[PDB]
Amino acid sequence: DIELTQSPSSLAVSAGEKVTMSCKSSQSLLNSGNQKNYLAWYQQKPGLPPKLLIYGASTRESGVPDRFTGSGSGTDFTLTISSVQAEDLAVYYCQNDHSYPLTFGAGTKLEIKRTVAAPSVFIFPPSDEQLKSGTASVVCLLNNFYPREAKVQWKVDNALQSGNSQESVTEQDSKDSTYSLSSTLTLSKADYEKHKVYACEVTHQGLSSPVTKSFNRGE
Amino acid sequence: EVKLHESGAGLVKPGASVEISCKATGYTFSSFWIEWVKQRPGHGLEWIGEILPGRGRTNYNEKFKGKATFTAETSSNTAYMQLSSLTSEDSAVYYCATGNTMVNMPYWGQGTTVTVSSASTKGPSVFPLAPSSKSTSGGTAALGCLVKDYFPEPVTVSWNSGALTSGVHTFPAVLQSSGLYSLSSVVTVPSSSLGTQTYICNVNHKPSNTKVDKKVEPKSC
Amino acid sequence: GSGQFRVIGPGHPIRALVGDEAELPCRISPGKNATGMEVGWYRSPFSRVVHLYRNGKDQDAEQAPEYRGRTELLKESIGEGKVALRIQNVRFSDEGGYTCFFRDHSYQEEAAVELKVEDPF
Repeated sequence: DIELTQSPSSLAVSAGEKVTMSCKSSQSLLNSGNQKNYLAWYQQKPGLPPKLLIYGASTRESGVPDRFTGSGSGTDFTLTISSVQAEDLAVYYCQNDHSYPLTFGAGTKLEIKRTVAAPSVFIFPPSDEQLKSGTASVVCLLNNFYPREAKVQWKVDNALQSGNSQESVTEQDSKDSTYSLSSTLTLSKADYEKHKVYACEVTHQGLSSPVTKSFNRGE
Repeated sequence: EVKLHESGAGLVKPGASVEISCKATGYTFSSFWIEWVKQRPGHGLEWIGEILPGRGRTNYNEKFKGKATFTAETSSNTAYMQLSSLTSEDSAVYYCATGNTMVNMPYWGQGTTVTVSSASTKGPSVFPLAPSSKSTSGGTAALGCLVKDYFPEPVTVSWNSGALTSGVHTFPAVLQSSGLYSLSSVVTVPSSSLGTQTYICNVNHKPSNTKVDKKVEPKSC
Repeated sequence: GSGQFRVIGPGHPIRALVGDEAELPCRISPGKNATGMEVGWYRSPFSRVVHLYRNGKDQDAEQAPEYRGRTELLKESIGEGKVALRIQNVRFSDEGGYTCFFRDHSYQEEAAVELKVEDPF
């Protein structure tokens, strides 16, 4: 079996910078009849399947932008992106495409770094349909921000909460390279109506001072 | 024009067997090798094997020998894979890829998810996230849906069946302490828009047959 | 835009006297440089591997033991998509159908070939 080692395991660049990815095979990947190195590079964006960028160590698939180039031979290859793009955010895998059993590398994740951008905070009250069902879900949404690290705390009637709300995050935007977080505060209908003021306090680098967005139950 | 599509039960009990199927359209189905690839989050891609529809030829990865089994029926341009004595390790997104005269695996299906667990399937509850004043920032407003208590993944959520795409953030699911998944799908639009625009989130959870269409508007106050 | 080719064989059985040599011809049409391709033969009944050429070399460790040091793949006009399976010290156990094939990446066609081993005496 041939093993493939990708490196860096992940790197961050800004739009327009050159990026170079490593993949080093444990064996030769040369077909003697073609006198060609059978290695492939795939791009995998979040959610969809892998995309094929280059095969034969250095041949571009139809459509793939010329800023993408794969060179190498022997047991060592490299993928280079002349001028990085926002939409280039994804995971890059290299693959022994010549000897069975076929094998892919561990991948090199490519992050897109940028400047700061403060969260567009939005708060959501439990729908009327969910209450009738015993539980209460409150949603505080941080829209399109950067960096990713940011605190989001729930205060009910000014009472800090704990282990009662979980958050989710998105991979970077393919166009502005930003993030969006959803901190969902879950309660009982019992506890939902047993308080008055609900709110979330967001603390981010693009915010001079913590932002708080609230509403009063029953509105 | 060449395109593959995968499908197969998304939830199965340990020590059982699942048969994911791969449908191919746009070519002479019988003369191109079909590849089967496993993939799970904490890992990358795994090659399982391949099969030549028609001839009926097979080539499996040593580690998957006995585990997996391929076959196909020219009658429907469908290639099948049957994994057996399923384990949590067998929990992942399986793909099938095909190729051409110059490349093997340039074409990949959408892949389907499969989770092994002695637990039962749940249909989501879809609770709208109403646009509002406390949801309006600038001439921009945020609305959305809240897909709750479904298991196992995945769910496919869209808005207006496609009449909307930009500004749509569908969050990665999360594991609720109840053992079920939860997800919110938001999309921001013009404060103006809201008054004339039909804003509907199309939720879909095949592992349950669920196909809900929840219209999300401000109110009827 | 389709290197998709049809594989062609004898079209009629191939004859050989016992204990003799045998040559099975196989080619692709349109013909093209089948040097990098994978070419091979299977012994009809249980698909045993008679001979396998891949990545430029004969894969000897990949043929049925019964055929070791008994075959050869004529590669004179392989760049024409032409080759031939040659077999030594023929025996009746060689009588029957064979299957030749070329694999062009994800493409692969085959042709059926048959061998008649006739008895001199």
